[PDB]
Amino acid sequence: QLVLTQSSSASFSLGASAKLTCTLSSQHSTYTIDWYQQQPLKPPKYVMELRRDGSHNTGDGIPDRFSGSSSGADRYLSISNIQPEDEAIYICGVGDTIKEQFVYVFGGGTKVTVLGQPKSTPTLTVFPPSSEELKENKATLVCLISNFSPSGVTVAWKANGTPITQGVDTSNPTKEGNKFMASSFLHLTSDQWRSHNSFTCQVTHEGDTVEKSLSPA
Amino acid sequence: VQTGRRPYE
Amino acid sequence: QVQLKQSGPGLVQPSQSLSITCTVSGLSLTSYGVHWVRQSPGKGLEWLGVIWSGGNTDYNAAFISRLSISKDNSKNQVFFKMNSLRADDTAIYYCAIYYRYGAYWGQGTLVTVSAAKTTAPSVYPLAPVCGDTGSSVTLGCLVKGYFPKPVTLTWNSGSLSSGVHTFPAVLQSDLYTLSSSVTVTSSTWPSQSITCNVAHPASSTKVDKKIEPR
Ligand code: NA
Repeated sequence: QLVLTQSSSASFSLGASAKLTCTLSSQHSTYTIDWYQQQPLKPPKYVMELRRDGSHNTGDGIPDRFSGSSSGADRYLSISNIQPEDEAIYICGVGDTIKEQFVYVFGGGTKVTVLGQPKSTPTLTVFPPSSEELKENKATLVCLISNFSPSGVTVAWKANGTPITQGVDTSNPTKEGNKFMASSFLHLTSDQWRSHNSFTCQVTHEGDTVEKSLSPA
Repeated sequence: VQTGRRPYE
Repeated sequence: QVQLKQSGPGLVQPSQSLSITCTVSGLSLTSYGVHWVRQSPGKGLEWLGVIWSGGNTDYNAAFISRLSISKDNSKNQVFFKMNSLRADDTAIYYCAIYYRYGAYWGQGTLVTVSAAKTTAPSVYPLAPVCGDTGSSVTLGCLVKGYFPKPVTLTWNSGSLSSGVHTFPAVLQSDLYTLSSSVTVTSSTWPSQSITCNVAHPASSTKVDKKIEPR
């Protein structure tokens, strides 16, 4: 079988020099491969063609700090002075003729994490129900959480100071530049909204809780 | 030596 | 420059067909092969097939029984067709064109394989809370209870793009909810008009919501 093997993840300190490995199947150790860089839910970007003597051709928009090398079945992508912008999934690809037919295969991808970045406290934006939603006898509370780093957050809602869990609808954090974004919604009836004194969206990030409140008043 | 197939022509 | 533009519906009922067109501008398909690739949530890239410049094809063996790729050179279009879709055919699908040394990519077609009904979103403008004074102001748009993904959300038909944060949809009880915010200076709004534009191709709905001070 034609198989590319990559570790699923790898971690490097800011400014360090990083090396990623892709290993070809033994009977295909002389093969030329492609490296790609991919952001979540986006088309991959072509990084380079890498041949068995370790020579390579880099694609457009790839900076000088990326280069390649080889050692038998191993193909390496090296990034010197690794930047936060280099956080991505890296994937190798290879083509062959197998039983008279063209086949192309991708590796599993390696997720690269760049350690030692500056911390960033979440920005909370809260919105009360629009009067249009209230005319449908409904009420949705919106909590938008942005500009934070690292990606670990927990969101908790409160009504009149009491934790509540019914109607809460929280997303996973997702990447924006080198920061992260998340949203949380609280689905209520207009009656629940109007009968309570306050609601609070509470965000914990690195043992720091930040919070904002909404009132029907 | 076999070097595989390229995705371009 | 070279552009690959994909079109075709993304919602597919189980056992029905998926058709996608890739329209290529800025180069000629008499000279390049076009690959089809897909990525499903946390499952890695799968190569599907290719049509070479001469019109001959090659297919992933796991898909050849239900996959067909053809092209129209005079229109510069490639047609991808896959039959009998199942739940695990849910993915983003991309066309790609390689050259020495690089690749051009389509924008991707988000394909959802589901028997559930199409539901248009309810769109609500979000004005800041009363008592919100500083030099900047944050406005919002709530896009509630739609199916399936994707929705396309813009501000003032694209002519306001700075300070925009669009938060990815959350899914619950089989419906998606999404929000977007825009940050502008206090002197810009409400002196000047700011509208949320929301398009949902699957229900063929386009909605415009003006943000009004509360
Ligand atoms: Na072609």
